[PDB]
Amino acid sequence: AGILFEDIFDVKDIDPEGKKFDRVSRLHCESESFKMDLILDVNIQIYPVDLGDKFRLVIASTLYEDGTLDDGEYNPTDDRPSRADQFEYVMYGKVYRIEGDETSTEAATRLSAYVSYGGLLMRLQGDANNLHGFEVDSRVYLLMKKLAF
Amino acid sequence: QKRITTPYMTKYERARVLGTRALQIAMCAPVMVELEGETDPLLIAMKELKARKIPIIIRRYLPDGSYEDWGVDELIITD
Amino acid sequence: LILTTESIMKKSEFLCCQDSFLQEIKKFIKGVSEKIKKTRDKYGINDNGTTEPRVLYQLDRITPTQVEKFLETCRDKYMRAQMEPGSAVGALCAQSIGE
Repeated sequence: AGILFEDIFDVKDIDPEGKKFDRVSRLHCESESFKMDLILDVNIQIYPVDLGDKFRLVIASTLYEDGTLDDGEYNPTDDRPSRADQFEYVMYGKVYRIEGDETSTEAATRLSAYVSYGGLLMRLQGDANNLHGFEVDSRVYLLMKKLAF
Repeated sequence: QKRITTPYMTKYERARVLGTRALQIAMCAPVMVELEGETDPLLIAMKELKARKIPIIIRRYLPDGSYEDWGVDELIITD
Repeated sequence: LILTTESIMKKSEFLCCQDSFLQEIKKFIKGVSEKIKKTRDKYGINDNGTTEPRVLYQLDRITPTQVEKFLETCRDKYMRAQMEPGSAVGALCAQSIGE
């Protein structure tokens, strides 16, 4: 189980600066286990997220538990039951611009990470040890699912 | 004898050498390469330069009158 | 990093250009090193190379293999940036104020 990161987030704000696009909107989330600011963009036409909802976000690679790492992705083939059928939102992007917090000039331990899913941006902040992997160049799959309780 | 000139091959001399070779090959000259089926000896004149098989010596003249001999194979072709 | 840069710079090929360009690149290579120390004592990192947080070494990573190719590429670009001997500078500069 190559899980890079997994947590439960709640949306505090959504699209604060009016509205510019017609299919994409900004999302502001927060957590309870570890203090962290998660910002991403998701399609509203497909995934109609609203205000004040709790979802589960998982960043990982190698969907199939069987293979070490496969060459090419096949759309309808289901040889190995992966983690995508249990969730409801899948993305495939890459990390870049590994920088940290610049406000605290002296000793701090807060690190940030930027991911680009082919145009849609994602910003993560949090603890140093919480980010275990998250290499500079890494192809990572994002998984989102609504948790209504 | 020590060379006091840049070793990089100029485009001004590259063009003139290419023109001279193209004009000479069209004069029923012995080719210095096994060419593919293709006309327009200008097109194959660059092939000999890319393989460094052009028997031409470049003489660079200085303002005073000094002569400097350079080989096409000794020059560095950059592109 | 400073000793590696000044060791690889003192070579038989690098002694062909102006030392003004070499001092200009020494001003930039020295300034990059000051950016690394502030980030290293920013969060707290020992340079011996054994600290269980693994991501703190990926902020500004400079390896000695990729620093040689950078120097070679910039030095070779400075070779081609020189004007070719034989160019018509008068006619070229005459039309630059035309349009």
